[PDB]
Amino acid sequence: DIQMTQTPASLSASVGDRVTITCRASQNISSYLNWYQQKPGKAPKVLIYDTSRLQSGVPSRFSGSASGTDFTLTISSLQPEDFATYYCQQSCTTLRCWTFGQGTKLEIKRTVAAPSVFIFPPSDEQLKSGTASVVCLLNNFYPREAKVQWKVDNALQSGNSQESVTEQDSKDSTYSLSSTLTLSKADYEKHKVYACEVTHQGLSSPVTKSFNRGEC
Amino acid sequence: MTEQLQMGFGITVQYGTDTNSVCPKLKIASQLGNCVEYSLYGVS
Amino acid sequence: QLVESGGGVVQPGRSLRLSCAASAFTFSNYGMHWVRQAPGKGLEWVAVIWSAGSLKYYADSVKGRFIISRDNSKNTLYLQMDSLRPEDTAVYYCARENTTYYYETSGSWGASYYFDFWGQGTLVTVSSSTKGPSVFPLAPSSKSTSGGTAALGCLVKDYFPEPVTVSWNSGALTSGVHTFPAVLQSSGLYSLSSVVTVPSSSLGTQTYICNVNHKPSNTKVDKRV
Amino acid sequence: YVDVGPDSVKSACIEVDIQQTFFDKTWPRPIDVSKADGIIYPQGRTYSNI
Repeated sequence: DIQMTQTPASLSASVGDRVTITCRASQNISSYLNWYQQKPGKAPKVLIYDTSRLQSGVPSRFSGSASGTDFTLTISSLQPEDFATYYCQQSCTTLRCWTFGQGTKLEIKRTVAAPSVFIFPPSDEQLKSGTASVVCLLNNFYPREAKVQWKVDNALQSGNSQESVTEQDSKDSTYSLSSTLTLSKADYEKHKVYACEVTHQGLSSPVTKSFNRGEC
Repeated sequence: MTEQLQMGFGITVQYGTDTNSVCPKLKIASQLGNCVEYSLYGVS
Repeated sequence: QLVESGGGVVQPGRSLRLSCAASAFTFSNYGMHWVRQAPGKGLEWVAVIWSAGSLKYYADSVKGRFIISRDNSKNTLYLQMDSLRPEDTAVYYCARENTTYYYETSGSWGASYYFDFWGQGTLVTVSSSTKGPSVFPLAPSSKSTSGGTAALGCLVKDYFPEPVTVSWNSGALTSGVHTFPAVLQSSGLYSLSSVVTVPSSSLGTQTYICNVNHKPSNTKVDKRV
Repeated sequence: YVDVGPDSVKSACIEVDIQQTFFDKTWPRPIDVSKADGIIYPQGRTYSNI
């Protein structure tokens, strides 16, 4: 069969940085190999058509050179607006199937920022509906990666926790993580204490905060 | 169909072409006698 | 211009009709076709058809489930989708496909490519038992003591698929707005939270109410604290 | 059977531009029996001065 892999699933680079993105096909079946840059909410744009001639309307900073089966795209003077997911497609007239790019995310690199921990109690209307949700929020942390663990009475909760990450600000590369717990009415009463623990690269010391039922 | 295939054959003989000589598998014959009868391949 | 219409929430294992219409374009002159994209997966393909329409190309994921029929006079392309599955749910883009063909007698090449007017795309969602939205206001127990800047957020739960509108004080407060993409729940009902940074002095002196409207629900929600 | 040539490896046929007006020209060429234009010699028999 045909196997395609990208060396970095996600790549972090500073502004004005020189970086190389490489996508490797199983084999170079055809001369024409096209690289596509995709912006969310926008149609895909072809950076290069055959990796020998740059596509019209594409900046000179993007240059595509293929050595061996692997194909390398070189970019210079990177910009926060410039950063976008990158897909490489191998096109063959003989083969009906079309190669799909893995999609390498590009993000701004800057000094690490400590996370801020916030807690949201389940609403009284939510309790009436029958579900108790505890929200642990980490804010203003530069690394995309974050670890949040929810424990009730010091017992790990799995499946119940749901993680949502806000869109990063282009200038600050800010990331916010929300963890939500889904529990039954019987589960709610049995769990007297709800605790959320935040572990981060910035937080050399992992820290736990808790709260109990009925503060306000 | 019969156990042994039977084939209908149509045979056409053409004498129309001016210079074509399909002949069955096989000096006076030399042009030397200004003498009478001679049998050229095209006509005798 | 290629525009795709008829995209909508679709019940599983049901025929789904997608129409892509070219505007101010000659359908016969260029082969016009399609392509596909799903969240968490790379830009793949959907379906390519010749200008004649005799040639049929389909995505590897679907074993001929998609059916493509086009009429040059109609200037429209029709796609039929069957055996719909949650994994199948994706946004489909229809665009004409061109290639560069030339003989380099003296380094001679012609681009001959028309990827212009690429389809905007339409989203088809396979879902059942959709629930009406239940927005819940969230207030930290000690916002003033939490830190120099206090974050106040409102969570919408059990809202219908993707479309929704959330505003703070009818859009009056734009400070530190954070937008979270909805994540599918185990129940299958999407949920997202909108949080705005609030100064410590503002807390107590000013009360913030979330105004939320669901486009499918078409119901305004007030969330005072 | 026989193969005239190996199947072409070309990805696509070369682009062709069709312009009827440029090709069309006014060049009348009437075949002339007197000038024996386009006349086949009888294959059956050769002939002399007759």
